[PDB]
Amino acid sequence: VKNKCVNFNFNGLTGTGVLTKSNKKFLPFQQFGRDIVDTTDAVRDPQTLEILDITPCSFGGVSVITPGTNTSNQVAVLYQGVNCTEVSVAIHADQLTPTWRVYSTGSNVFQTRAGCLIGAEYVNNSYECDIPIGAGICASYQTQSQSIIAYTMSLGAENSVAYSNNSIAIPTNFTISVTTEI
Amino acid sequence: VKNKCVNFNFNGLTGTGVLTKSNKKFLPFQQFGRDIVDTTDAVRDPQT
Amino acid sequence: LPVSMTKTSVDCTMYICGDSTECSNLLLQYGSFCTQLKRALTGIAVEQDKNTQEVFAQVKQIYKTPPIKYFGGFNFSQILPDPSKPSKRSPIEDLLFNKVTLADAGFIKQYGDCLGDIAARDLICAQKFNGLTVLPPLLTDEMIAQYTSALLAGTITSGWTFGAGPALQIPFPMQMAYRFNGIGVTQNVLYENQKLIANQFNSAIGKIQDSLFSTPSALGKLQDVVNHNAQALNTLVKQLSSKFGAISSVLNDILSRLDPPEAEVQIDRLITGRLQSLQTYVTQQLIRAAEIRASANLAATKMSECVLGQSKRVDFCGKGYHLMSFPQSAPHGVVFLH
Amino acid sequence: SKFGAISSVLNDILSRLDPPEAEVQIDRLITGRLQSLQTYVTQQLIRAAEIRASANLAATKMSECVLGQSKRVDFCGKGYHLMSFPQSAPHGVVFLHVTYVPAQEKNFTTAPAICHDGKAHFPREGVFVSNGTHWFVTQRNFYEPQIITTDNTFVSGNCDVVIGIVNNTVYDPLQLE
Amino acid sequence: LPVSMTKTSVDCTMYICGDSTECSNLLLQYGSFCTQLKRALTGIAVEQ
Amino acid sequence: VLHLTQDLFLPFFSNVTWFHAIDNPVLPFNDGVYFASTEKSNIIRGWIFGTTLDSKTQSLLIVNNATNVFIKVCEFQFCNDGVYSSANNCTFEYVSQPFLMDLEGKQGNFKNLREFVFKNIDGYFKIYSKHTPIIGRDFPQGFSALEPLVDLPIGINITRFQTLLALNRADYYVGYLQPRTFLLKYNENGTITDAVDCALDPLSETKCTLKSFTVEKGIYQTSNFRVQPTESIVRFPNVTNLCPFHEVFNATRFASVYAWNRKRISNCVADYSVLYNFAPFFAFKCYGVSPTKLNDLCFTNVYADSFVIKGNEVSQIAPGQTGNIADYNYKLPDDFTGCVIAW
Ligand SMILES: *[C@@H]1O[C@H](CO)[C@@H](O[C@@H]2O[C@H](CO)[C@@H](O)[C@H](O)[C@@H]2O)[C@H](O)[C@H]1NC(C)=O
Ligand SMILES: *[C@@H]1O[C@H](CO)[C@@H](O[C@@H]2O[C@H](CO)[C@@H](O)[C@H](O)[C@@H]2O)[C@H](O)[C@H]1NC(C)=O
Ligand SMILES: *[C@@H]1O[C@H](CO)[C@@H](O[C@@H]2O[C@H](CO)[C@@H](O)[C@H](O)[C@@H]2O)[C@H](O)[C@H]1NC(C)=O
Ligand SMILES: *[C@@H]1O[C@H](CO)[C@@H](O[C@@H]2O[C@H](CO)[C@@H](O)[C@H](O)[C@@H]2O)[C@H](O)[C@H]1NC(C)=O
Ligand SMILES: *[C@@H]1O[C@H](CO)[C@@H](O[C@@H]2O[C@H](CO)[C@@H](O)[C@H](O)[C@@H]2O)[C@H](O)[C@H]1NC(C)=O
Ligand SMILES: *[C@@H]1O[C@H](CO)[C@@H](O)[C@H](O)[C@H]1NC(C)=O
Ligand SMILES: *[C@@H]1O[C@H](CO)[C@@H](O)[C@H](O)[C@H]1NC(C)=O
Ligand SMILES: *[C@@H]1O[C@H](CO)[C@@H](O)[C@H](O)[C@H]1NC(C)=O
Ligand SMILES: *[C@@H]1O[C@H](CO)[C@@H](O)[C@H](O)[C@H]1NC(C)=O
Ligand SMILES: *[C@@H]1O[C@H](CO)[C@@H](O)[C@H](O)[C@H]1NC(C)=O
Ligand SMILES: *[C@@H]1O[C@H](CO)[C@@H](O)[C@H](O)[C@H]1NC(C)=O
Ligand SMILES: *[C@@H]1O[C@H](CO)[C@@H](O)[C@H](O)[C@H]1NC(C)=O
Ligand SMILES: *[C@@H]1O[C@H](CO)[C@@H](O)[C@H](O)[C@H]1NC(C)=O
Ligand SMILES: *[C@@H]1O[C@H](CO)[C@@H](O)[C@H](O)[C@H]1NC(C)=O
Ligand SMILES: *[C@@H]1O[C@H](CO)[C@@H](O)[C@H](O)[C@H]1NC(C)=O
Repeated sequence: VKNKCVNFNFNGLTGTGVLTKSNKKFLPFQQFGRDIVDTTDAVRDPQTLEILDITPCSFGGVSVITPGTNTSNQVAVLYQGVNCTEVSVAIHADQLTPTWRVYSTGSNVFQTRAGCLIGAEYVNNSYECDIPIGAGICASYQTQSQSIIAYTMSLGAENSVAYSNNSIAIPTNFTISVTTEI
Repeated sequence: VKNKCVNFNFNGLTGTGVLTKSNKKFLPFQQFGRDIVDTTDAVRDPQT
Repeated sequence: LPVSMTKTSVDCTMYICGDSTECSNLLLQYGSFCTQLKRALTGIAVEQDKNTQEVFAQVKQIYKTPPIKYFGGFNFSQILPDPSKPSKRSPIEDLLFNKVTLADAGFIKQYGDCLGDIAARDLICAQKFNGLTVLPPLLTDEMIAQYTSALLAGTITSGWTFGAGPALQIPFPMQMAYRFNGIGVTQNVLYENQKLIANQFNSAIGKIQDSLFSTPSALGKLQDVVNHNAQALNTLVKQLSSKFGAISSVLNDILSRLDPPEAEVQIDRLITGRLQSLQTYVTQQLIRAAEIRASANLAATKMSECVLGQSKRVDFCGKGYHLMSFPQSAPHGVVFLH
Repeated sequence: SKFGAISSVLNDILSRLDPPEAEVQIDRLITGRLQSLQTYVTQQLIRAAEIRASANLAATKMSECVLGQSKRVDFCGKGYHLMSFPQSAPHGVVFLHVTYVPAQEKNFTTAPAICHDGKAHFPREGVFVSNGTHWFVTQRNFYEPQIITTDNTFVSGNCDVVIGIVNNTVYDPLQLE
Repeated sequence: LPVSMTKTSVDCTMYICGDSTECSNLLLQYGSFCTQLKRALTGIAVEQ
Repeated sequence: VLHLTQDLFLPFFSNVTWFHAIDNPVLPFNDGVYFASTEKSNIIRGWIFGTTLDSKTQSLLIVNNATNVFIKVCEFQFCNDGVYSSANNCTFEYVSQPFLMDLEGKQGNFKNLREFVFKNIDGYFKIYSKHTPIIGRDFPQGFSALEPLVDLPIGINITRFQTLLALNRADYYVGYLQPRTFLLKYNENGTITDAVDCALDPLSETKCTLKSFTVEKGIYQTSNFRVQPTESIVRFPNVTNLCPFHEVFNATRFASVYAWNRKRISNCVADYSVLYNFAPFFAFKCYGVSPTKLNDLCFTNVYADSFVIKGNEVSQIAPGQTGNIADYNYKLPDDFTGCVIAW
């Protein structure tokens, strides 16, 4: 059973993950496979004499972005560092360790460079960051009537200077502003 | 003896401290009690 | 100057107990000796975010450079972003990106090709095997170039004004005359030797690129930070291959070979060893983060002083009487051009 | 936390077990508790070092922005720095930076120098600014136009190297008297 | 203002297991725990 | 205080089956069951517990009456309706204050709702209850705590659950508890004013991770997500190397006991199915291993001593025995780690 997470007990070695075809150049005497850091990577099939790699299961980390509970109860889920078509089929086949199942309406899918956001939708506008998601994406609570949106950073208001050969802007007035440093 | 540091052995539970009247609300099924960080704090008198 | 490092967000539960219910139960006796580690690592990640934001997000409005580039003979195409490059990056930043090879980029979603690695799985897949993951940075390495471009545009078309109030335009010749005036030389010298000084600037900007190209490692500080993080991570992963004084090094082997109440001693030994290794790694990460935060504060002060104005303090903005500086983005760092 | 022993409370374990078998469990408790204390003290040391760095920065900010005026940009508040008043805070300090920020600005015109009679004139302080018809001098962060006299400018040149030089007449209060 | 501290070059085997082969062997079972210490001490000397 | 505890609870917004009454199916018991019942005065007396509900395994009966209770852990035969017919192997009769408390404000509108929870971890039957005339429509929505009433060490096996009725001349709210981590909000008077599950909602996971009822705006890293393995493969080398067991049990001249032929079995895989299919055994007693546990243990060397002998001599052949065979022909050492096979 290849290309599927499965517990394997190859000739006494036990582990978890996904195995598939490989293009090693295994020497005939070789039986195991490893890497620089001494982790079992490739296993030769004892009953087929083919080469299969061993993969992690689904590694990532779930992060929840939420507004203040006194404001709203809607929440959105972040699946860090995973192509979330993988979790989409994982949610469908219901082999995910997380038991809380947040809705998937098709519009709440987000292939972020930093993982996948679920429970939020794109807004191609640009607003100042409220909650940092990562990979230049920020979520915030906004009125449509209220939901959780995800959008790219706006580094600031777009401004263009008027540099010229003989142009000077000289302030005719001034202001006094009192800020605070803590 | 209240208001006096004493070695107590209430119901096999050993320790040292001062016993005094408290205004807590122990349920009849409650026996030992505790505080925030897991230390035996208010032990109701088994007799009185 | 480095500004930040990669953000690691290890999970003790699995890093120590690979998908073992009994091992997780045994670890549960050690109290909150995990929430502390996770809190420390997330604090380090947030600290790195604030360091990069403090270093680069110094100006609110993102200025753009005028379409025509003739700043009195000063040639700025080597530091100005190149529209031909799809990443909108300057040629110098191109070399800075090319000369640094990251072992772990993080923004890879590498799951799906560890099975397809064909050859021996690399450091990243190996880390993904034993409870190690890297959180990609908030500020994408592209928008950092945009902030750098905005800062560069502010300091060559508006002088040092945009860091104080509204960005007021000023041509580069009299901006040059003023930076001269702040040192002790009258503007007549610049207005008499403008062609000579422009040729000097062009020659220097030509030579700096070749100096960065031909050197074996002049970016040795950023390479050093990356190598330190990678080496610490690799040692931390390798530590799971030590028996720590028990029968074997594999939890699923010990569990499946010995009975619970006798394998309890060995699994306790493994817990005490692996968790101590994780603690040491977290402490070293804390020290490195403190040093990098100090360097980032120094870099922020350097930016706001040298780039955003003329610094009277000697040797701070390069050796000699300082005139200006240009910022340039780098992987996990910044490069200044005094 | 039991730390892998019979119980997490010493005053019970000492009376529930005799010494020659209880010393092992109490040693487990000692090692766990002291490892936790080592973690706590290391974290406290790191926090104290960071607080010391912040305190040194705050002390420099005090002695610079309060006991004098800072020419450093973006150190004592955003913009040009004028003054600063300190305020005490719980386990910290709070500053009140008073900063000079310019205001409404207008394009006028500029020229690197003025050539009155074969000689290039440069402003002693400020730039040469033009309404559009009459050239003027002014300060840098405030518009205060002034008549171009021999006092505002110093003359040095030959009117053939300054690119963008602009023709106008300068004045002096000595020919008149 | 201090500028540097005394440079130290402590050694794993010589400090922990003075000339004991069995002790060194059982230290080898601890993995590369202490190579980190040697590298860190080299580092502190270098920064001094 | 906002104490967090992990113990077998009923999940929040879980699914509860609601029954009527006008025949009493035997609902399975596993990991406890939450029980609730609303009534005007009374239509329910008690419950019965255990497995197979007959006079073969110990059972339970907790019927109440007007003034006391009738808790008993006995081996009742059957009722099919004077509620038991057997008290032979029966003990531990428990009597206390009646569970059912009924109060009315001079009207039947104050229909009392009663929530009962039962569990059997390490024996020690725990009964939790709280009686109050709630709004009376159905299971309420406002939070209510449960106060344990009795905690008694049954120490028996329970698999199936059943309820008893009354006589006469809208209840049965049944839910199954699951092992989950919970956090409970304690009033300054000590009562539970609120509780949040930690396996239901992302917001619940966040509130649980920080053990607080108010979460400020921001991101919170709560746990790790895993694709659990769907199937489990076991694959071992293709080696078969069948042992000469075939030639030791297909022989035609099994030597006599006085000269017992001893075969050294080496360099083979000891599969015991070829042993199971070859002889309809009559004495397959083992001493150091289990007849069932033989294919999962690995051995250094195997000796197969084969000899045909009489019937009673089969029972004679055993460690620590005596007789004309056990003394002069073949003596089994008292510390023998192996098996004998007689057919
Ligand atoms: C410079 O800017 C000041 C405010 O930023 C101006 O002061 C204002 O004056 C108006 C009336 O002229 C008031 O109504 C207002 O409350 C404020 O005090 C100031 O006039 C301005 N100066 C110039 C020369 O433009
Ligand atoms: C500013 O400096 C640039 C250096 O990157 C000049 O680009 C050059 O273009 C020539 C071809 O015209 C190339 O052969 C050379 O390698 C370099 O890329 C650019 O012309 C120059 N512009 C001005 C106005 O001085
Ligand atoms: C050039 O600068 C002059 C300042 O001296 C402005 O002239 C003013 O014009 C009024 C009448 O038009 C005079 O009464 C006044 O004394 C002053 O000289 C002039 O507006 C300005 N030109 C432009 C185009 O801004
Ligand atoms: C400023 O005024 C000068 C005369 O006072 C001008 O010099 C003239 O230059 C022309 C050639 O451009 C000569 O033919 C003439 O003899 C005289 O030298 C000068 O050009 C002028 N400059 C500007 C910018 O107006
Ligand atoms: C805890 O229990 C106390 C003892 O009854 C309560 O105090 C009482 O409060 C009532 C009003 O509710 C007063 O009338 C009475 O005199 C006494 O002070 C207290 O309220 C209660 N706290 C709770 C339930 O949160
Ligand atoms: C494994 O054994 C079976 C049984 O005869 C045989 O059909 C198969 O070809 C063998 N495969 C290998 C790789 O030895
Ligand atoms: C991850 O991204 C998409 C979505 O799954 C798909 O192309 C593939 O699974 C992965 N691609 C790469 C380049 O890793
Ligand atoms: C609007 O958003 C969509 C994605 O939902 C994007 O493809 C499109 O380019 C956006 N339009 C603009 C003008 O940004
Ligand atoms: C400035 O002058 C140069 C030549 O003198 C010309 O090429 C350029 O276009 C001018 N730019 C502006 C903004 O006037
Ligand atoms: C003895 O214990 C019983 C138990 O309730 C009770 O009578 C009382 O607590 C004790 N009697 C005394 C102290 O005289
Ligand atoms: C200077 O002129 C340019 C030309 O368009 C204009 O955009 C800019 O706003 C002007 N600056 C001022 C009025 O301060
Ligand atoms: C309870 O049962 C109904 C009908 O069988 C079902 O639709 C519902 O999902 C169940 N409840 C839960 C929480 O699954
Ligand atoms: C109720 O049950 C108790 C249990 O001991 C019993 O003594 C009593 O006779 C029963 N009947 C009444 C009316 O109390
Ligand atoms: C008591 O239990 C034994 C063992 O299960 C059983 O054989 C016997 O019949 C029981 N006594 C009865 C049912 O009276
Ligand atoms: C001997 O082997 C044959 C061939 O498999 C089988 O049919 C027969 O039952 C065996 N007899 C004994 C006594 O093992």
